[PDB]
Amino acid sequence: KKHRTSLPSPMFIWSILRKCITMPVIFNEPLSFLQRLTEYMEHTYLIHKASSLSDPVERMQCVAAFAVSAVASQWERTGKPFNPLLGETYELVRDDLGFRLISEQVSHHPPISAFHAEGLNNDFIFHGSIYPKLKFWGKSVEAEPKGTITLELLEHNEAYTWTNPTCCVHNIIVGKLWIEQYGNVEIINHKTGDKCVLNFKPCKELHKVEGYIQDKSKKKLCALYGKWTECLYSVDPATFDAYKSVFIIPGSVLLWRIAPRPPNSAQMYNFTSFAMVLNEVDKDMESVIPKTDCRLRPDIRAMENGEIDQASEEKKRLEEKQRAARKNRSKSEEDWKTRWFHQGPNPYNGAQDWIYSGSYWDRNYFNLPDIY
Amino acid sequence: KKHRTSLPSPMFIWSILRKCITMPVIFNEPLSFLQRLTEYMEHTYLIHKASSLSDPVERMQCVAAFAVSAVASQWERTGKPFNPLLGETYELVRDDLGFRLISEQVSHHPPISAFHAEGLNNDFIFHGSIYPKLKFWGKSVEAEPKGTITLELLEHNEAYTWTNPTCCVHNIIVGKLWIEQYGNVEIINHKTGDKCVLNFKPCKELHKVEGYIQDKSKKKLCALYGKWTECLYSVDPATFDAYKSVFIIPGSVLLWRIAPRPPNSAQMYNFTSFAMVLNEVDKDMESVIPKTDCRLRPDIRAMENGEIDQASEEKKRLEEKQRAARKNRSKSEEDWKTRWFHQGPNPYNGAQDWIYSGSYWDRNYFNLPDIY
Amino acid sequence: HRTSLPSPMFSRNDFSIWSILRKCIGMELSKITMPVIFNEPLSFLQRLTEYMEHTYLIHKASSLSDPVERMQCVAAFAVSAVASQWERTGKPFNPLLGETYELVRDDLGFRLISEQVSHHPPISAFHAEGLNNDFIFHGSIYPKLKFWGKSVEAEPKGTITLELLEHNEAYTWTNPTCCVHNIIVGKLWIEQYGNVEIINHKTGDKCVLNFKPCGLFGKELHKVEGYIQDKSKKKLCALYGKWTECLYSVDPATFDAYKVPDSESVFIIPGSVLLWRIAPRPPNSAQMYNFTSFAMVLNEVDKDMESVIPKTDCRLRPDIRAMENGEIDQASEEKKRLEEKQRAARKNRSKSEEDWKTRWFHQGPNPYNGAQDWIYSGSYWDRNYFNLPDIY
Amino acid sequence: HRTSLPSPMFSRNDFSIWSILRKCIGMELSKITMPVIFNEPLSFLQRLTEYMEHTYLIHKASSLSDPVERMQCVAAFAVSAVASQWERTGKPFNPLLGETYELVRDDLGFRLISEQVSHHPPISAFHAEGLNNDFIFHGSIYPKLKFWGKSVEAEPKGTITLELLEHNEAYTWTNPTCCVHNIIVGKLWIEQYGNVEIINHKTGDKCVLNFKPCGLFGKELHKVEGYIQDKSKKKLCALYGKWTECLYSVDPATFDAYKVPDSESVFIIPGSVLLWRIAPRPPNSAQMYNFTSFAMVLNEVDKDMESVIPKTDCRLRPDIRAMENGEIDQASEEKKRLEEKQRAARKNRSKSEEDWKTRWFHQGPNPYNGAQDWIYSGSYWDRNYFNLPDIY
Repeated sequence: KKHRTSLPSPMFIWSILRKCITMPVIFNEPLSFLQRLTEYMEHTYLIHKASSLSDPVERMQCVAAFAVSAVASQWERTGKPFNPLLGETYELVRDDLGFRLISEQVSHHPPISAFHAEGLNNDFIFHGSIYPKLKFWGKSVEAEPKGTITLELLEHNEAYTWTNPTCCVHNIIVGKLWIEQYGNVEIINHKTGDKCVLNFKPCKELHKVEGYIQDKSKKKLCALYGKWTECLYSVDPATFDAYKSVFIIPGSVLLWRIAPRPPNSAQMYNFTSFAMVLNEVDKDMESVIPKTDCRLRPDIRAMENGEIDQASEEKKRLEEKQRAARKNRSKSEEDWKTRWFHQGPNPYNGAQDWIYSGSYWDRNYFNLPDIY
Repeated sequence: KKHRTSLPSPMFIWSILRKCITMPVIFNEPLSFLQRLTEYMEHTYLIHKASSLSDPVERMQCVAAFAVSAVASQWERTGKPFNPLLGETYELVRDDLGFRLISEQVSHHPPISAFHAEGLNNDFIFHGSIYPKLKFWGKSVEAEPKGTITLELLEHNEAYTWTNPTCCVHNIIVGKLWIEQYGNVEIINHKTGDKCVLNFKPCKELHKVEGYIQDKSKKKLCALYGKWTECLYSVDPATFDAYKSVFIIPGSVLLWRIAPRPPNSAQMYNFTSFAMVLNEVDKDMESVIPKTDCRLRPDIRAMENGEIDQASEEKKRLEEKQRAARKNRSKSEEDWKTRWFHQGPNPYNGAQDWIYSGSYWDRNYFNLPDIY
Repeated sequence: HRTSLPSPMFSRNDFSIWSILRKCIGMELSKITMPVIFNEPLSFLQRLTEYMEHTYLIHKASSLSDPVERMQCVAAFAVSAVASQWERTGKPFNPLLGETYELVRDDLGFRLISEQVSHHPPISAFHAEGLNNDFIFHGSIYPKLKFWGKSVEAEPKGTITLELLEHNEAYTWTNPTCCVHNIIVGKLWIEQYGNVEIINHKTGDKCVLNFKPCGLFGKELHKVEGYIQDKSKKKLCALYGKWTECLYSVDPATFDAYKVPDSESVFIIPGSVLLWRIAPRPPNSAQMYNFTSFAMVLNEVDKDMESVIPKTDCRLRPDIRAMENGEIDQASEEKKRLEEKQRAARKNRSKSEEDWKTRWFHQGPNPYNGAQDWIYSGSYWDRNYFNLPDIY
Repeated sequence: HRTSLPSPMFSRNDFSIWSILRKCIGMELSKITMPVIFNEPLSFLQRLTEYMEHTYLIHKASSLSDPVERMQCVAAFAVSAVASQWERTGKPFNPLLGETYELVRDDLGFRLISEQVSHHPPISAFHAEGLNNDFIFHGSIYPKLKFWGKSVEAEPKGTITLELLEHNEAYTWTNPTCCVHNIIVGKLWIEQYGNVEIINHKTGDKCVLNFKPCGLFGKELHKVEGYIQDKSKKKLCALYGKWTECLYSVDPATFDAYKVPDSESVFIIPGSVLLWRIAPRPPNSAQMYNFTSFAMVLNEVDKDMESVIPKTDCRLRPDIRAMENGEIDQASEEKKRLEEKQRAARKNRSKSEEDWKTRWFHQGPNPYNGAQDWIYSGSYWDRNYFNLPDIY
C-alpha cells in the first residue's frame, strides 16, 4: 500500500475576513430628524413680519434674518437626532408663532425628509425637503442638508428659494464634540429679481455670518452681519466696507435675536424652549395625530424617559422591522407610497422637489403605514 | 394651550455597544486537530524497540526517546489545525510502523480529543486524551495539551504515563510566526518505579531538551539531552554533569532522530512525510471508514484542494450546524453520546480519563453522528 | 499613617471614565501613519504637475486671436489637466511642509515650481511659466478628503489661473472632485465630477464644463458636457466627450437637438471638431501604478539635477524613493521617520513660538475673483539657494 | 527620460502585502499604553509588600520549638500573604526598570527593600528582614499575565524564601495564580487557585495548600485545603478554610472523615484550632480601590522619607501620585511620559551597548531548590546612595 508524498494543491481576500468576523442610542438626542427640522420654525415671527412690509428690500432682510434663524438652534446640539423611519410623519401647530408644519420621511435610502409649513392666517407657505448627507471629513463629520427651501409670501405674490449651510461636528473622534456651520447661501426672490448672499464663515470668526442684499441690477443695498448663535444686523454697505459677543457697526439695524433656551438647558440636551415642546404628547393629541407621528415612537419616547437600555433595544427593533419591511416589498413587487408628499417640479428652479399632497389636516386617516 | 418647559428625565454601558455593533481558514492547515494528534505516532518504531528490550532502564530510554519524538514534527507548523467537530473520528493504520489509531472528538466545550493506539502485533497500547488549552500570553499564544498520555508495554506488564509540554506560537500579532515548545515532563514507569524527567527548555537553547532517568530509589542512571527538532541522546550522568546542530558529549548514545519531511515540505505547510498521508482518501477507504472520519470533512478537503473560498464557506457551515445541533439537544433534553470512548478511572493515577469503548475496528457502523 | 487616599477612586458607572478612554485612544490613533501600501511613488506636488502634460494647448491658445477659439483651448486644457486621473487609485504622498517640486521641459515650453505651503490644511501652491514668455499657470490645491460608505472624495479647493500674457487675459477655474469608489471592499475605480466654470476675465467669456457623475447603471461615466458663452450668455460652442479620452466641440443648436463600471462610447455629433485627444498610456501602465509616460518622468533624477535643484525638492524625498525602488518594506519606515521629524520641527517651533516662512510663495488676493490665493515670491530660477529648511 | 520605474508596483493579490500591514500595525499597537483607568495607585513593588501585612505570624513561628507548629505558622503566613487580593481588580502599575520600594514598620518588626530588576520579563525582587534579627523573607515575582475568554491570569513565577534565623531553617514556596474574571464584559471578580507546596528544608516537613478553584455553581470559591506532613509523608495536620478570611487546623484523620459568585461559609470541624483570621477591611475599602488599611499606607509620604529614601523609590513615582491625587486625567499623561523615557533609556543603552546594572540585587542559585533567584546585594540600609538611575 503506497501513500502520497505531496498534497494536491500546494499551499497558498478581505472577503473571508468580512464574511467571517446600528448606532449607540447614547449618542442620540430624543428627537426625530423631522423634529430637528421643525426648529427651522423657531422664529416664524420674522416671516410674519416680512409679510406685513411693503418694501421688498425690507422684506428680504426679514427672510434673510429668518434663514439665519432657522439654523441657529444648533450650537451645542451635539446629539444626533434619530434617523426617521420610512413613513414617519411629524406635525406641529403653534398658535402664537402662527403656523402648522407637517413633515414626512419620504425615503430612507437616501434619508429624505419632506416638510410643509403654512401660516395660520394664510400669509406664507414654507416647504422643501432635506437630505442630510453625512461625510467623515478628517477628525469631524459633515452633515450637509441637501435640498432647496422654498418660502412663499402669499400677500406679495413672491417666493424665495435657498439652501442651508453645512453643519460640521468637530472632535467626533477625540475631544469635546462641538458644532460649526459654514457655507454660502443665496436667497433668490423670484418676483423682484432680488438676491441675498449669506456667507456662514468657517472658524476666530466662529459662527460669523456676513453677507449682503442686491437688486437684480446687482447694486448692493445693505450688508448683513452677525453670528448665527446670536443675531443678525443690516447696515449701509458703504459704512460696512469701511469698518471691518458681536461688533456693532454704527447705524446698524437689529434684524433678529435668537429665541430663548431655558436655564434648565444643558441638563436637557441643550434644547431650546422651542425644542422642549417638539416631542410632547397628551390624551387629546393622541386621538388626532396619525399613527406615524414620531410622538408615538417608542425609542425616542423611552430615551426622553431616561430608559436608555429600553431605548437601544426598541431602536434596533424598528430598524430591523424596517429592513424586513423593505425586503418584503423587494420581493412582493409592492413599492412604497408617500402619504403626504408627491414628487414634482419646483417651478422656481425646475429642480425636482417634494410637493405636499394635501388633505393632512383633514384627519380621517386611512390605511396609514404601520411603522412601529 | 400650555407646553412643557423641561423633559421628564434629565439627560444622562458596554452592553449597548456589545449588542448593537469564526477564524479565517487562511490561518489553518488542512488537518483536523485529531490528525495533528496522530503525528504522535510518527516514530512508533521506538515503541516497538522499547518492547523488545529486557532492561527497563533501556526501555525507559526508548519511551523517553519516543515521548520527545511525538511532539517533534511541530517546528514551523504555524498553521492551526481545524478544531474537530463533536463526533469527528479519525483512524490511521500504518502497516510498516505497526499500529492502528482511532481518535474521536469527545467534547467541544472544552475541545477534548480522545485517542487509542494499538501495535498491530499487540505489543503496546497508547492512549489518552488532549485538550489544547489556548492562552494569549503577551505577543504569543500558548497551547497546552491538557491530559495524561498512557503507554502500556504489554509484553512487560507495565504502563507509562506522562503529559506533553506547552506549545507556544510567537509573533502571532507581528513578525514571522514560529513555534516553541517548553515545559517539564515526568514519565512514570508504574511497575518499576522508574521516573524520567524531560525539561523542554525555553529559549539560545532553542528547542533544548535536557533530562535524566532515575530509579525509584532516586539514583540517576543516565542523562538525556538533545533538541526536539533533531535528536535525543543518553549519556552517563557523571560525564554529562562535567560537560555542559547539537553538542555531542563523549560516549553518548543516539536514542532517536527525527523522521523525514520531504524537500517539497515548505510548499506543503511544512508537513512531514508522515503528515502528508494523514488526510488522504481513496475508493477502497471510503467504503470502510465511518461517516465521521475527517477524511470526509469538506472544508479540510477543499482547503487541501486549494479551494480556500469554498473552504471558509464550508467551515462556517459545519460550525453553524454544530451550534444548531447543540441547541436542539439543549432543548430536546437529549445529551451527546460518545461512540468510541467512555469516561473512567485512569488506574495508574486515579485521574479521570477517556477510555476506548471497543468495537471500532469491527466496522458494521450503526447510527453514527451526521456531522457533515 | 493615613486612613485614606487623598481622593476616592473615580467611578466607571458615571460616564466620566470613557472620555479619558477617548483622550488616550486618540493620542494613539492620530499617531498612526497611513500605510505606504495605499500610496504611489508620487508626491502630491508631483501629481499636481501632471496638469502640465498637455501644455501644447496653452501654446495653441496663445497664438489664436479669436477669443472663443482661445476658450476652446483653455477648456481643452482644463479637461486634459485632470485626464491622467483615470485608474490612479494610489494616493500621492501628502507633501511635507517645506517640500518643493520643480519641473522644466523644453520640449513642452514651460517651467514649473511648486511648494507645499502649509501642512494643516495641506495646501500646495504652484507657479508655471511659458518659456516663450507666453503664459503663467499658477494657483493652489488643497485636497479636501472626505470618506463615506465605500467612497473617498478629494475636493481640490483652490483657484487655478491661466494668464495668456500675449493677450493680456486671464482664465480662472476650479477643478472637479475625484471620487475613489469601493475602498477596502471591492475593486477601486476613479470618477471625476463637478461643475467647472472657466472665465475669461478680459472678454467676459464663460466656459461651463459639467463633469457628469456615474448615475444609475454607470451610463454617464466620465462624460463631460458643457458650452462656451459670451458676456451676454449666448452659447457659441457645445463641448462634450469623456475626460479620459477626448473633447469635441460643436454648434450649440445641434447639441440641444441631440439631448466597476465601463464607459460609453462617444457619439460623434455631425459637425463636431475634435479639440483634444488623450495620448494612450504605455503598456507599462497597469504595472507602473497606472502612470502615463509624463507621470513616469516626474521623480526621475540625475546628479545633474541634484546639484541644481534645491535640497527640498521631493526628488530627494527618501520614502518616495524607497517605494519607487520596490523597497516598500523600507518606505513605510522612511515614511514613519519623516512624519515624526515634521511633528518635532513644528512643536519645536512652538516652544520657540516662531512662525513658519514659505520660501517661494506668499498670500494675497486673486485680482480676478477676490479669493485669497498663493502668489510666487520670485527668485526661484536664480538658484543661489540660501537657508533652506532641512526636511529629510 | 526613463520609460519605467526602477521596479514594478508590488501586488495586492499576492499575500506579500498584508505582512507589511502586519509590520506597520504592530509598530503602532505595542506603542499604545494601557489606560491608567484599569490600574490602581500601587506599583507592583508595593502590591508585593502586602505579603508582609501579617508578619506577626513569622514572629510567632520564630518563637516556637515544635517544627510542625512552626509550619502551621508559615502556612498561615502563606495563606495570609495572598489574602488582600480579594476584590483587587485594579492592576498595580508595572514597575519601571530601576524602580525600588522600601517599607519599614517597627510595629510589625520587619524592614523590606524591593527593586524592579528587569522590564522584559518584568521581575520584582524583594528582601525583608526581621528587626529582632529573626527572619529573612526574600524572593522574586514575575507576574506572567495570560488572557483568554473573559479572564486574565497572573501566574507569579518565583520562589519565595522564609529563613527563620533562630531555627537555622528555611521554607520555600510558590504562590497561587490570581484569576480576574469577566474583564470588559461583566463585573470583575478575583479568584486565587493553584497548589502551593511549602518545604522546611531542615526538617523535611511539607505543607500542601490546594487553593481550590471556583468549580461549577461557585461552590469552592476561595476554599483552601491542605495538610502538613513529615519527611516520611505522614499527615500531622489538616488545614482548611478560605484564603479571604481564615485558616483552621485540625487532626488529619477527622478531616478525611468530613470529606460574580458568593463564597460558602467555613464549616468548623470539631477540634479545629484557628491559626489565622483576616482583619476586616475598613469602610473606606470599596471606595478606596478596595485597599486594606495596610495597603493604604504604602504610597504615603512625608518629607522625612523623601530625604532618607532613594530617588528611585516609587513613592516618588509621578503617575502613581497623579492617580492617587484623583488627577487621573494627568496620570495617563504621566504614564505616557514614563513609558517612553524608559524606552529611550534602553535603546540609548543599545547604541552604546552597555548592560544594565541592578543596584540592590544580583542573580544566583537558590541553595534550597537550585532555582535561579535574586539575591540582595547589601548596603541598602546604609543610605550613602550613589549613582542611582534617573527614572522620573
